[PDB]
Amino acid sequence: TPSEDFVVTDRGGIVENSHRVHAAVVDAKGRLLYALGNPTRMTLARSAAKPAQALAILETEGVAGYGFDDADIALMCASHSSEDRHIARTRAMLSKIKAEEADLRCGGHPSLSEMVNRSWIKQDFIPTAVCSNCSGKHVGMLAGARAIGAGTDGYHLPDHPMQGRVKRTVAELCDLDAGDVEWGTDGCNLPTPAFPLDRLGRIYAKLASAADGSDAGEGQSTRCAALAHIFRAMARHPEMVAGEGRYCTMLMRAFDGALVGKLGADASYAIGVRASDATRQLGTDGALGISVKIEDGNLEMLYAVVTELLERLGIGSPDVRSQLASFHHPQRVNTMGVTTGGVSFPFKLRG
Amino acid sequence: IDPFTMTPSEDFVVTDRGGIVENSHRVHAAVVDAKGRLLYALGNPTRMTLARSAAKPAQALAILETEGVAGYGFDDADIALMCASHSSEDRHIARTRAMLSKIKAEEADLRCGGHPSLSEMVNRSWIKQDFIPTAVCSNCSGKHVGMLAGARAIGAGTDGYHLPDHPMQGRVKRTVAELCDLDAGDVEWGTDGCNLPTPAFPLDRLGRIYAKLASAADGSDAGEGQSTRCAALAHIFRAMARHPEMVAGEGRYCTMLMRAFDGALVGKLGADASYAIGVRASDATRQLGTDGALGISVKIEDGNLEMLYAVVTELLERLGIGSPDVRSQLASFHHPQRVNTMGVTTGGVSFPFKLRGSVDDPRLAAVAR
Ligand SMILES: NC(=O)C[C@H](N)C(=O)O
Ligand SMILES: NC(=O)C[C@H](N)C(=O)O
Repeated sequence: TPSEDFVVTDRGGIVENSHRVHAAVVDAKGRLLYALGNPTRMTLARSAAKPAQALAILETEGVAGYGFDDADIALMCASHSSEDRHIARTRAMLSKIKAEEADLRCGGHPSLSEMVNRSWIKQDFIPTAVCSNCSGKHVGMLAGARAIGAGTDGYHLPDHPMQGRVKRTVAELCDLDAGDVEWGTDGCNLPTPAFPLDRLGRIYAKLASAADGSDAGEGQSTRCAALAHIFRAMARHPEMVAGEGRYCTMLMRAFDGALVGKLGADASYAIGVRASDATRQLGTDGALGISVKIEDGNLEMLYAVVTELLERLGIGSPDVRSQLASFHHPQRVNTMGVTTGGVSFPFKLRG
Repeated sequence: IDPFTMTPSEDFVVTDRGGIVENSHRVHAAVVDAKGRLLYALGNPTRMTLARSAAKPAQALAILETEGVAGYGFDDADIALMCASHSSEDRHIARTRAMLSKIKAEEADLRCGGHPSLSEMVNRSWIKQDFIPTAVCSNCSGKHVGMLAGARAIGAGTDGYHLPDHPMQGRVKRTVAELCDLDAGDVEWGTDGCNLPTPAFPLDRLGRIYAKLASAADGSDAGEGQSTRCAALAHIFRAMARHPEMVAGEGRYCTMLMRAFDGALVGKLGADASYAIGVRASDATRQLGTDGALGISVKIEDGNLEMLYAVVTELLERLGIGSPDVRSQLASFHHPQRVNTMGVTTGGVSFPFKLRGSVDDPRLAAVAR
């Protein structure tokens, strides 16, 4: 039943590569509104799960006492580029909980920004724990472990109360039983979840619906309040969520609060869209969630597809979306500056 | 699922994290004999495919068959560079300059452009020095010098040697079609990263080209009288196998593969994850059911290079080509490391594809896809 939905690159009209696309567009309750490919594909959310992990952090008893601010929370939600400012905020968050880099249980890695990495290579810099793109999430989990008086040495271990909280919080936001979320080990060495792709879109529709309810002044549950805070923090500090030149940062800056978006490693993407004229035209009375997976893991194709999807869905104005033109139709020019090909989207959204 | 209803559309290489599927990649492959007969396949063995740099031995043949080129005294290592996607190591740049000197041309005459090195270790050196690579650094620089050489030798004029209407490119186009045994209209052309025309043709015909390279080396080694074309194909095989480090560079798959096999085959990468291998006749080829040389071609549909090298190494194991000792020099490519930032292995690579050729119910259709 799932369609054969591809993004296709060409050289002079000749097919070069093709990439299978899965996508789910869901309403605030998770009802499926549109799809590409298999919208329930079992999928490792990777960093796209970080807002749910941030919720588990913020709901931990005592964490409020550390005084994390909106930018700090954004870093919790981040796959950052390890820019100097991300490292500086990581250290500033460590000081708030009276911890040090040696307490982190994540490891360093080449930067997610090629430009940052080239700067590191030029200076013989070896990245350390504090440079991890997940460093904000790890400081938050350290904070939560310290807050309830758990040991900090193994805050990252599955049998630690902090991961118990994380596991529970992910299943709850997905509206799934414990047994329907699978877990492996992330690149930062935390447990990391897999669940049907549509449930990733459900998380982000719940983020945006919470922001909507907070804007509207309602008897919001504390959990919705915290989801609303996470949404506001990501959209207020999108540079913390990724970095200069990064899709997530340029996307959220372009939309100036109308949505949040977040990358997952190996080419997953999630967007939470606040209710707008666009969502209403799409047939829902509330917020909307979008989740996308490129089957083979290609990031360049992910960003192209996501921006094409936003265009198909009518989300944003043409002028707003044109800020992402370089991601939507990636450059295909050779060493002599000649255009050799392009990218095409032969898929069709099914309602 | 069902082992008795498996299909080419299910030929995948798959990565996992703790057994949970991360990515999956469709595989296409063709294994052919020296006449192009299809012996084994994965996916769609006739997929229209841009050969990219895997066409370079065909381009090198067109260069070497250009009347007058023999006078320049290009040697075996020069020819291997014409066949190369090199790493832009200093020796590759130096040999490019040496070849330019042999034809009395200049770097300014190259019509290819620089790019980040194909080797991460070379590229790191460049980054430290803020070096901007130039034409002479192109991974295709040996091919371009050969094309310049051919243009000069025939009196054609060098300024547009890379353009489709230039005789050197007419010669390339004719030569590719001839080696593929295709009519001109069954080969399509686009423009490569190095700014030359680049061919696309059915994937099996890429294996056919390399089958012919290996077949020519067999005839040469055995002392058979050969056509000028077969003699030239045998020289190209010889050059690549004797100077595999010119064809790629240190740490590169093609180099390690050809060193490991020590003359038994040649192999060559094409950009966006194609691979071609020409295998001299051997006990292994005979057990696979042919009395001559063999060619192999592989394309990963989505273009992932790491998956290409794993698949190609798995395919050699499945074909019984090599020894476990020979192929174990390629172990790092065969099963790519999946180690996280804290030294913990998180997953791995698996090969749920099924070679077809020689078993199933006649009622199982093998729809190439
Ligand atoms: N951006 C990412 O998905 C990072 C991922 N959570 C990792 O640690 O590997
Ligand atoms: N390896 C490759 O295919 C290189 C390709 N011929 C290019 O133009 O760069």
